[PDB]
Amino acid sequence: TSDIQTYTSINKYEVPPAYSRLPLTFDFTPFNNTEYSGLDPDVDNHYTNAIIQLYRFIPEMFNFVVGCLKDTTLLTDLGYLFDMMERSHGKICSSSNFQASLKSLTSIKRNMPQKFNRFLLSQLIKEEAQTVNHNITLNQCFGLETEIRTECSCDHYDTTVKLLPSLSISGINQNILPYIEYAMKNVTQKNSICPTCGKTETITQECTVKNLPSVLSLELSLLDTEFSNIRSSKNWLTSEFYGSIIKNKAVLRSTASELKGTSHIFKYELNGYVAKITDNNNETRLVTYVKKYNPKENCFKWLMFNDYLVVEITEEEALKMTYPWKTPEIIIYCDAEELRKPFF
Ligand SMILES: [Zn+2]
Repeated sequence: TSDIQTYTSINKYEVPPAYSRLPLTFDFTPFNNTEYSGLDPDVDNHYTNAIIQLYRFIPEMFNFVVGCLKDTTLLTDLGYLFDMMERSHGKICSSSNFQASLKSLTSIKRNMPQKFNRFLLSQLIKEEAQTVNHNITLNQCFGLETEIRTECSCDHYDTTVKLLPSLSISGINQNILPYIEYAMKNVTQKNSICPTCGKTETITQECTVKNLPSVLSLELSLLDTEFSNIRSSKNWLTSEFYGSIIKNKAVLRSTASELKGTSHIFKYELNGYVAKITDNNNETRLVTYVKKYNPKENCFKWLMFNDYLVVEITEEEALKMTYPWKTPEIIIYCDAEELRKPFF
């Protein structure tokens, strides 16, 4: 017999109590002894709660969103929500209102967490645009400047530059750094019909991310076979790394000095991630790992959120990818200095 907040087991195949499917939702205090609020799972699309928690713990993000309340829209709803979650004392909060706003805009399936992540960021960034203020903060925080050049025979496929708020990660050909590097610079081929010519042709496209934004939001979009190689790789989920734009390419390394012939080096730290838990029943759910700075003790602590259960955990557990019941879904890296700023 174990307390529900027990978050390890001996055998890697047994889902520990803290990760289990919690009772339907009335006291939740036995599930949470922290000062951080969990979310009521009795809402539509309750898997979005894991992603709401994730963003709630990005300082640049929290602070900007709650700041808007001092100026209707699911930005401001997210504002009210974040604010309730901070000042509530670990008391449960509801994403009810936020869910409503989302709906108005008319089992965890493959890609749905990633799809919701892209939608949410894009939607927040667009609303941020709707203020005649400027009012760029989210755009500049998450914005990946992505250039697509096309080698083609017909001279049409004009180069495009779009600002994307997240980076989609697919397989390469071990740790996470080369995956991110590949997503930020790659050359691919595909069959295509030219919108201008109508010619069908194999085109070659070079996709280049131009900048290293202060928040990198990663959507893992891998095959389950690729996930099996991730679990076998110890230390796949790198906790911190250094990046630089070197010769029009993003280069990412574990240490700063591995970065050569570049004049500006940026440090990133893992802030949090959302993971899918798969039960023995094959029942499925999202949890959230986050890292929060305690500037008095000059250290970070790691928290795991499972709906309304919240438990402080070791960094070892927080970075462990080897559990067959665990799959990373969405990962956030954050400028190391930003990560230490206070939540207002
Ligand atoms: Zn053409």
